[PDB]
Parts: sequence; structure tokens; C-alpha cells
Amino acid sequence: VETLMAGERIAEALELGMTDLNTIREWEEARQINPNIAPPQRNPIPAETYVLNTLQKIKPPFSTIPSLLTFLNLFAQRELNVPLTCRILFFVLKTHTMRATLEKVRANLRAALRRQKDEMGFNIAALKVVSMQL
Amino acid sequence: QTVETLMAGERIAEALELGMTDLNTIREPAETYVLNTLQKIKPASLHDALLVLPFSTIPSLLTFLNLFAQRELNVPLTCRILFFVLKTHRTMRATLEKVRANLRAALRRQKDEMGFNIAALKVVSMQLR
Amino acid sequence: EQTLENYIHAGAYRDAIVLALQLNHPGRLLNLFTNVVTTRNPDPDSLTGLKAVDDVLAKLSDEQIFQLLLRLRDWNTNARTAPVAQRVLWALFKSHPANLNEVLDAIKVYTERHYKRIEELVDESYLVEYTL
Amino acid sequence: PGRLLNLFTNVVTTRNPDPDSLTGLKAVDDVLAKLSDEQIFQLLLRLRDWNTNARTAPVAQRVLWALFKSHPEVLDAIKVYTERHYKRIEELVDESYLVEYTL
Repeated sequence: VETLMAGERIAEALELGMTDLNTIREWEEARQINPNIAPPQRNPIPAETYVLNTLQKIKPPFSTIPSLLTFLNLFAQRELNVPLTCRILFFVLKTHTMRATLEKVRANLRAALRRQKDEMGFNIAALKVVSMQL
Repeated sequence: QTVETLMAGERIAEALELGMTDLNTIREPAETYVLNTLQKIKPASLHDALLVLPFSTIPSLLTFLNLFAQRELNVPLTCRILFFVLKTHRTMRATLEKVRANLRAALRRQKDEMGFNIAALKVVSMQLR
Repeated sequence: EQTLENYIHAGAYRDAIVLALQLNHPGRLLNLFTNVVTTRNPDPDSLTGLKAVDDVLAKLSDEQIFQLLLRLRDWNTNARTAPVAQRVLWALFKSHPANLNEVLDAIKVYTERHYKRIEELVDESYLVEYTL
Repeated sequence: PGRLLNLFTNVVTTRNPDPDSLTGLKAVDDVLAKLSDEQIFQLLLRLRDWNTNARTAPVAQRVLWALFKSHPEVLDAIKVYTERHYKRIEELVDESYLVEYTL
């Protein structure tokens, strides 16, 4: 029942985040016509870390989803809490044209996963060699 | 008496010379040959076979290995050969980087692919009432 | 007879595969798929590596799907023939929706072992990497 | 030493990092290249301390990876948790296969 309040919490976080992202997107796009501009107007003082933290605070609607996908892909690109992101993608797919965005997100996820998996493989191998050389 | 099995290991060096020269001839199937003569070898002692392998043949061997790796031809054998070449020993470092890269690419390929297949088998079996 | 199949083999792959499915032995079929998958210069858009193979695979009806499935299991048991069978399998799945439990369970069972061996190869390769 | 963890987190979480660099900044790379064999030690002590905890593990792993590419009883304690995490990620991958199939 409190998950409804959590749902409105993440929905609002999505509106705020998407609006801020659009603000900076537009700023940079229009920064190309004249470099000398005032900086953008953001509400609290970024920018995905907010959505992430309000997503991490919860203990374990259709219209809101594309924005969430944008931030999901954004988590994937910045290597931000990958287990949570994977679980989110799996849940979004499990319930509820946008499919291509999902392909994009899963691609970025698989990529992040392979990156850190290989990284840990390397670290383990090194640890084994150096332990052996002791 | 194992030393003659080591010479048997040297038998593939001739295959390498043949394949490489044939490749130069074509530059103006032969990898299947060096490969098959490499697979005809016994699983044991090939460590020693590569151990006693001449220095001149190894660049040729590396070329054929990378060719196997990029074409996904018997990936486990290629990996085992690479690890043995490395275990038994500047530009060759680069060649090794290339072959190992193509190898890992092949591995990620077959592993992700088989993951897909396993998941599918699981789902259709589950949806089989 | 079989030589007609052989000339279709000297040319077109669709009927090569259909005919090979219809008539034993599957060795020449295995040869076909092998030459398709292990080719020196394939087609990046294609699944198997050659469009017509994907085509005959998707155009495949129920009986051919089941038979070729059986042969896929068979080829899968042998570690030298496993890769090819795996690519063909993956392609077939990508071309047909989630529309006997025996062959599926068997294929799953051998495939999982294969996946394991590949993981092992990946670890060994991590070692190969740090040494370099 | 906590703010150390903070900075290490920031340099690897950058909005857009310098390519062809371990951590992501050639400066701190140059730093990890040069330590005093009793600095590196304290560093990997903290790397153990952080690797123990899940949320801070990937950063410690990045630092450890950068460190492992720079040089020739405690390494055990790192190894065990690192392998645990490796398996966790492997599980995540199996799930990734399911997800990949559904669409």
C-alpha cells in the first residue's frame, strides 16, 4: 500500500529528471549557436544520481515508462548500480515500438556486465599469480 | 622413448612450412590442412611438442592460430595451443595480442549464443504442459 | 534420385537442405551447415552466415523442424560437431516463435555442459591475459 | 581515509571520462604508477575493507585493476570476496540471457 507512495515518488523523480535532462540537452544544443549564455535553471542543488538514489531508497503506470528507460540506459552507460538496473529491466519486461529502446538498454547492460566481469577475472588471475609467487 | 613423440610433434612444423608457403603462393584449402595435422596429434605431449618447436615456425604458427580464431575453427584447441606457446615460449607480443583477442571474441560469441539457446530450451520446455 | 540432390547441392541451398532432410543420410546436411557456418567470408546480416539457409529454416514447417531438431541433438552430443549444431539451433530459434520434451531436455542437458566448458576456457584465458 | 574512498568513487563515476586511461584520469593513473611500497599496501588494505561491502566493491575493483596493470595473506582476503562477486555477476548474466530471449 505504501508502494503507491513509492510509485508516485519515482514518477515525480522521473518528471523532474527528464525535465532537467531536456533542459541541459536544449542548453547544449543552443550553446552551439552562441557560446556566451547563462547556465541552465535546475530545481534542487546531478542528474541521474537523484533518480538512482530515490530508486535505491525503496525496500524490495504505462505512461511513465519511456523516461524510466532513458534513465535505465543512462545507468548502464555510467556503470551505476548494475544489479538494480538489471532487476529493473527484467521487471519492466515482465509486466506491462518502445521495444527498440529496450534492445538498446539491454545491449548497454550486457556491455557493462562483460566489462566488469572481465575486470574481476583479471583481478582474480593477478591475485592468484601474486599469491603463488609468495 | 618419449623424445620420438617429440619429433612426432616436430612433424607439424613441416605442415606449418607447407601451409605458409602455400599461403604465399595464394597471396598473388590449406589452413584446414595445418589444422587437421594439428588435430591428428595426441592430446598428451603436444605441450612438449611446442616446447621443442623451432623459433622460425612460431610466427607461422601464430598466423594460422589467429586464422583459426577469427574463423571459429575448433576454439578449444586454439586456446590450448596459445596457452602452451605462452607457457613454453616484441612484435610477436602484438601478434599474440591479436590472436588472443580474436579468441576471446570467439568465446564470448559461442558462450552468449549458448546462453541464449539454454534459456530458450528452458522456456519452451516450461510452456510444455 | 540422390544425384539430383547433388546438383541442387552444386547450386541452391534451400532445396539442398529440404531434400537432405527428406532423405538419409544427414552427413551431407551436416556438411552443408558446416560450410555455411565456418565460411571464410560470411554475410553479417545473415544468421547462419548465408541468407538462404535462414530462409529455408524459417520457411521450415513442423515436420522438418522436428526432424532437424533430432539431428541437432545428435550433432550436439559430439564435441567436434557441437559448434555448428549450436549456431543452426540458435538461428532456428531466432526464426521461429515459441510455437518431444525428451529431445528438448536432452539438448538442454548436453548444451549446459558445453556452456560450462566454455566458461572454463574463459577463466584459463583470463590467466592468459594477465600473463601478457 | 573515507574521503579517499569518495574521490576514488568520483574519478570512476565521471559523466564522461578520458578514454585510454585505467581509472579515467591520466593524472591519478600516473599516481597509482608511483607509490612507496608502503603506500600501495595501505591502499590495498582500504581496497580489502571496501571490497568486503557490495555497494563499494566495483570502485575498489577498478582501483585494484588499475593497480594490477602497473606493477610486477591479505591478497587471500581480497581474492575470496572478489570470487564471490564474480559468481554474483555470473548469475546476473544468466538472467541477462533470459531477458535477451524474451524479446
